Amino acid sequence: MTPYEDLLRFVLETGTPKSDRTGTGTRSLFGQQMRYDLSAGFPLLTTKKVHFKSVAYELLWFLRGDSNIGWLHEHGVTIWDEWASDTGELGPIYGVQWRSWPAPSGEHIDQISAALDLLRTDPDSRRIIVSAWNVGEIERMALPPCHAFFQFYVADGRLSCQLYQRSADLFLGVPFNIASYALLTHMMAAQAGLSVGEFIWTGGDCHIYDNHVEQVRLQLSREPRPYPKLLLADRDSIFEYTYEDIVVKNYDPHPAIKAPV
Amino acid sequence: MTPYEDLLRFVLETGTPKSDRTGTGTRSLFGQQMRYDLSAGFPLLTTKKVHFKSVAYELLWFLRGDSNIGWLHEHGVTIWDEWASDTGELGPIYGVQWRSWPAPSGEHIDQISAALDLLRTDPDSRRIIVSAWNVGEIERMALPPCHAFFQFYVADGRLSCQLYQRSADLFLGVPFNIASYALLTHMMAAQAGLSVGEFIWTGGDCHIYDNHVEQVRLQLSREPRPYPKLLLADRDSIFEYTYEDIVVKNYDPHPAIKAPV
Ligand SMILES: Cc1nc(=O)c2cc(CN(C)c3ccc(C(=O)N[C@@H](CCC(=O)O)C(=O)O)s3)ccc2[nH]1
Ligand SMILES: Cc1nc(=O)c2cc(CN(C)c3ccc(C(=O)N[C@@H](CCC(=O)O)C(=O)O)s3)ccc2[nH]1
Ligand SMILES: O=c1ccn([C@H]2C[C@H](O)[C@@H](COP(=O)(O)O)O2)c(=O)[nH]1
Ligand SMILES: O=c1ccn([C@H]2C[C@H](O)[C@@H](COP(=O)(O)O)O2)c(=O)[nH]1
Repeated sequence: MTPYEDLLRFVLETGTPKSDRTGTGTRSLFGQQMRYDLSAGFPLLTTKKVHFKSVAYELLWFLRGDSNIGWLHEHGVTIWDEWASDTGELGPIYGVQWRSWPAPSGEHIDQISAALDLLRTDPDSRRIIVSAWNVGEIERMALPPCHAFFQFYVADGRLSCQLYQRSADLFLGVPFNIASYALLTHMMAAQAGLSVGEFIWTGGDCHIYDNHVEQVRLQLSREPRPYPKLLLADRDSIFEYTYEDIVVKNYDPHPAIKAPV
Repeated sequence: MTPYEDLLRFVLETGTPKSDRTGTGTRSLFGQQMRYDLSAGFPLLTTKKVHFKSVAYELLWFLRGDSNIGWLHEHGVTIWDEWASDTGELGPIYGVQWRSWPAPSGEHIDQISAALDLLRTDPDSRRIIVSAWNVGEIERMALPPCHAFFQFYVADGRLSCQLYQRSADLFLGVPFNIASYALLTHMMAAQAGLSVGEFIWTGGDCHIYDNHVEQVRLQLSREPRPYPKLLLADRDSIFEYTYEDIVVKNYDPHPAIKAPV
């Protein structure tokens, strides 16, 4: 099962050429979908070595509800550095919205706690939603959210998660996004007393940048290997997980493929 | 091409039995997709008669930005009456968020105009989004938004739209939802000087209500007929469309199937 490589190949082969905000140029398709059965393995890609350390810390960073790169920086993760101000600020991005979405009333809404609370007390709910798409605050963000909106689902004790990603840099960002949300689903499941089901990735603008074509063709020439296995130490709260509470067992990827400068 | 009936059949056959809010009981799948090529035909189902008039007035009502069933009632449409207050108020639902999302600055954001603007001046944008999922105002709503979040995409002068529908009553709601978004996509296309492309329907919790099983089987037993054609009169503004402007040519459906008591 290689949902990601399948999609990458599909877009490489049938994507429409298309200009963009960065001026780099892309090939693109709209409304494409991936499904991983998380009970079958953790979807950290094996066709190139993915820097999980940065994935994990970025997610922990989101869960803290930080808007400033400082903490990410202290753990050696520089993926957000370009976009920060000189004081480190990114604006009310992902984590700020996840943890403290400002309602007109002056209350800040912790969507992550709310979601977990629903998984525990009313798992059949069709409203277990977290949205980072705060129409009123987009303009103050350094970048509008790419992974914008996500929903949980429970069936026979198993937790599934679907993410709507409006904009999908397939080579660079997407491998991070998949691992991030699979990790999140594990954490949420652990905290809710559920086992993991499916992760469904639904994308809007799914693109390959014109300057990643060689890197992509190389990746598609590689034979996929067994997915690794995710383990988590026990914690009282999702907000108490640390990097050290996470282990990825039997991760055996093909070599890393550097992003073009 | 029958994405709706296929999905309907698929949930009936392989969906998991599942309790719900209304107490009715459902059979359910998570994360299912339908695609329609809008250039091939207007996806008003033919396997049963769909009250398009209700569909069109509802959409015009959203576009007006109304929170009160009034304008709808006056036009012989009753689908929201049951959820309204004594004053006929639904709180800040679809239309209010579409036309006037409250930002923390006090400003009110007309998402419909902002999307149209992007379609006209920056059609390559990957940020052409409209969201009804306003976390801070959900509690004030009669019902949380089902069709929650949608995005536009342009390629080769062709406009596509993807809808994220967090919750979908497959028998009753979804046939309206499909028509409604296909209709809006035509309006946006005309207003931006684009032709129509794909409507992609992405669902969260997709369910058949226990009390709809017999009606579902009837619908599945019928052979589909050609889709009708949408004919939209010229207007210089999306907000100036009227019901009279909206014509459905050659709609030849099987008989209506009433929603059981
Ligand atoms: C065009 C574009 N594509 C992106 O994926 C993107 C991602 C972020 C933040 N983010 C979500 C990122 C996820 C992965 C990144 C990247 O640098 N990947 C290297 C990792 C190098 C390292 O940290 O060891 C790699 O995977 O090759 S950056 C900000 C602007 C963007 N702009
Ligand atoms: C459990 C549930 N299922 C729904 O489909 C639903 C729909 C609305 C509002 N709305 C989005 C509706 C779309 C279609 C409707 C329905 O009654 N249709 C009948 C004809 C009624 C009419 O034409 O006025 C039909 O389709 O057979 S109602 C509010 C709460 C709900 N609650
Ligand atoms: O977590 C992320 C953050 C950014 N991007 C990519 C998608 C786009 O190529 C670009 C964002 O730019 P716009 O879509 O807003 O133009 O970065 C991702 O794929 N995942
Ligand atoms: O345009 C709409 C409005 C409502 N619903 C259905 C979905 C659910 O069955 C119900 C809403 O109930 P909850 O998902 O919030 O429990 O109404 C739709 O299918 N389409």
